Amino acid sequence: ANKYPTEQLKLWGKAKELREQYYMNYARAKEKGGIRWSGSAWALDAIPAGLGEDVYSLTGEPYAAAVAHDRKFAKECMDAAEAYGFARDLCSYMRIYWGGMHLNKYAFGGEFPKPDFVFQTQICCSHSKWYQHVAKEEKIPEFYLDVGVGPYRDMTDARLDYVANQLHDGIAFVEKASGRKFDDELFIKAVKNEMRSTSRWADICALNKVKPAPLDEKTMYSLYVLCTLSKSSQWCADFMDELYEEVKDRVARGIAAVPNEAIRLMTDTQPPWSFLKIFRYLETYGAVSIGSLYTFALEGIWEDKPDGSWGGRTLPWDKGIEINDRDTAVRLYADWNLSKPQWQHFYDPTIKSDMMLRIIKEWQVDGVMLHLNRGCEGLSVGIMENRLAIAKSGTPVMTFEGNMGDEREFDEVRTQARVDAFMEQLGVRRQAASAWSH
Amino acid sequence: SDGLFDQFKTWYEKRHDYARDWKVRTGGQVVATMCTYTPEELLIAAGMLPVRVLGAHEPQNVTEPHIFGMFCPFCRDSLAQGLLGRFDYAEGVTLTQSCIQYRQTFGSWRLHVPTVKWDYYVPMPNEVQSPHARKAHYEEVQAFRVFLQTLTGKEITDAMLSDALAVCDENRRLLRELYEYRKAADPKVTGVEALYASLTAQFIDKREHNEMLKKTLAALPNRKVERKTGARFMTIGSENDDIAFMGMVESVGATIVIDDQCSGSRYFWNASKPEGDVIKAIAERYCDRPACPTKDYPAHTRFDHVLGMAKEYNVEGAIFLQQKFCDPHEGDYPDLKRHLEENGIPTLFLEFDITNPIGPFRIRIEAFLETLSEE
Ligand SMILES: CC(C)(COP(=O)(O)OP(=O)(O)OC[C@H]1O[C@@H](n2cnc3c(N)ncnc32)[C@H](O)[C@@H]1OP(=O)(O)O)[C@@H](O)C(=O)NCCC(=O)NCCSC(=O)c1ccccc1
Ligand code: SF4
Repeated sequence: ANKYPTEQLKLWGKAKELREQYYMNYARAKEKGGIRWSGSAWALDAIPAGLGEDVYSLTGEPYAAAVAHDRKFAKECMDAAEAYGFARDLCSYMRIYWGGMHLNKYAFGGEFPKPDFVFQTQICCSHSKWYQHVAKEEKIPEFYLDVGVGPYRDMTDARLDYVANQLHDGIAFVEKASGRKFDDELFIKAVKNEMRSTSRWADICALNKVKPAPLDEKTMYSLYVLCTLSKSSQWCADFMDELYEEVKDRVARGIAAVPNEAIRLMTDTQPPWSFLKIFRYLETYGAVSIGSLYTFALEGIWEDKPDGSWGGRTLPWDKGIEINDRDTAVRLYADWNLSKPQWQHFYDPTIKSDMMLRIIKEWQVDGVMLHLNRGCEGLSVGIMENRLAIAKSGTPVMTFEGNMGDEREFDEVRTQARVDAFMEQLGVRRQAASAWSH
Repeated sequence: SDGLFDQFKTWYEKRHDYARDWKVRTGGQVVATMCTYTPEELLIAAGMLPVRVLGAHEPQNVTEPHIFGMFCPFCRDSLAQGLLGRFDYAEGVTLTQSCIQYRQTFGSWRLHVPTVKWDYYVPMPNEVQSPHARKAHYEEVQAFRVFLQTLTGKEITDAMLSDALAVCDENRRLLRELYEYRKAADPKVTGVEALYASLTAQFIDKREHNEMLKKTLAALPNRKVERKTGARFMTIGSENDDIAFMGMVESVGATIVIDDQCSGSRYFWNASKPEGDVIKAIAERYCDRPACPTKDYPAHTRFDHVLGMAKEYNVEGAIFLQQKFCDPHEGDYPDLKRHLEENGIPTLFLEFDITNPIGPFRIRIEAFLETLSEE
């Protein structure tokens, strides 16, 4: 509604095509003798990348979210996992993934492809259980990186030793499981590309601080997802650079994702698919979601910049730090991943509370809508302490209950009524503030 | 009847009175501990009384602003005890890393219990199966020792650490000796009595508790058994600290002869190995302990530990007691059930809130008993 110019993202189609190609490459991995492996989006995927350019992952949570988009298939998958005997209140992505494996159906067509091995990161308790069941049903080798060494800000040499030494076990593991010789050059390239892509995703997010926001979070769900597919690939790092050029051009031209932008919102954890239509309704109020700690830092890697603001973490070779050998690459790679903002609340919720208050400030947020996500213990721990900290700060904040993967636990009607009440609340607050300051 | 375990029952019922009086008697600090991986030897060596936070199993409405209701009854019940002031005599609070839900109890407690003077989170490795976990946990335990020495201003010497480990290992060995009596055809120790002993070990001065275990074991050889054993049950779960519920189980015509739970075997099972570096002895004792589900990967070593216990204690039926929403145990449950049932041990599944009416559970246990009596 005529306040700002708008324009559809031109790289939209390429983001969609890269994602489709990732899933098709996993399914077709064996046509030319490639390697397939599975694990979390938080797996340290440069380690399997040392085994070649034809090493294809299937990351478990983005795949499960793709099934969740197909409500009917997701229900069938969860029904199969429940039949096996798992509790329905376990992680909804894990239950979807298990059920699709038992049904032997891939969301993109064909049988569920067998992985050659599991390579996993363990920080949520369900991270082990998810792939213990998978490795047993598929009869494949399995490796787990324990990254539970506490907050990055408290890191010690010994803590970093524990993760780095495990990664060296991981190298030996993937060699054994694949039959291939690990190549230091491919590995170092994959580390550098992961550093590029995760830092560049953060840089892109940081462009959203301006008014009008060049991106809306619904659009960003198709863009942040690439790093959850293969953050260590060349294609992902190169696309993030391309994408950054386009978003920079949007900022230069005063382009808004939402042309009647008047209200800036921040969300938190991954929403159910049914919420996306609420974002569209919110636009009739001129409300845009600028992002969340989840969209910004599930894979984005950040640092404090010279002006105190939050931006993409500096690449080590831009800081004079060389990466010329395996041991140096392993330690730097462990350190890079340990700084992930979305791992800190597993130890101390106040770290996430401070992170949310900083996003509210730097991205000029007017109101916060928190998903109390019954579908994900790992990203929901501490959520009520986060709400309290935002409540005390004086920023408007509301909650709604849901489940990102199981819409049996999401009430569309009640949630839309709560979000509409919030828009009314934001209007009332604006009238009162204007009346006080005249 | 003979009242042999009455001191443990008093300690459990009057745990807070005990703590306050301990402070009067010793001048020492009390530390609220969370999860059975807390390295208690360090707290004892620092002159402190570790007391494990447990729930009250009563209705409570103080935790809703702090912990979302999708999380387990235990982490919420435990936090309520802090918020309600029932651990106001505790200067410290400490958690050793395990289940992520439990970490919320710790985080809300240190932020909102106004009598907390210090806190410490120990990031014990979860992957105890890794060849690097025992070195990493050595350094965590040494770092906690340095924290405690700095906090109290008193050097915590290797001798003080060895004397504390000796008290803890003696407690572990005495609890194992007490458990040995449950293997008999007519156990001189019931499941409830064993639980009073093993639970109070977690919030009574270990020197005093060891003395009571020694008295108890001195009596057992000549203790008359009046009750009929009935079916030989095992209980399986995470904490399993509702002793009243266990008493209902044993009143239906059964005895709980062994358990896999942190109120019991999983807390004390192994004593440390003889070892000259006391920090290594302590850190490795915990890495070597039967694992929490959270710490049990890539291998499910828990499955062999649980079946081995079941066979060694001649178990006839195994009862899974599950906290609502408990992800680590929910993740193991389907295949651990199968493992037991494939090895000849029928199982029963019961699920718990903070409180539950006991009648529906009794009916289910009576029906289970019937299944055992056929085939
Ligand atoms: C492909 C989906 C699944 C669907 O998305 P959609 O885009 O909504 O649906 P469509 O594909 O049908 O596209 C049609 C839409 O395109 C719009 N449009 C048209 N032109 C343009 C344009 N030029 N520019 C921009 N947009 C344009 C057009 O408006 C239309 O939408 P509308 O009807 O108007 O509203 C995508 O959202 C996605 O990948 N999400 C990520 C999910 C995932 O896998 N997540 C990772 C989970 S990892 C995790 O949780 C985790 C990891 C570790 C630890 C713990 C947790
Ligand atoms: S509960 Fe959340 S963090 Fe844990 S496995 Fe599931 S999606 Fe990941």
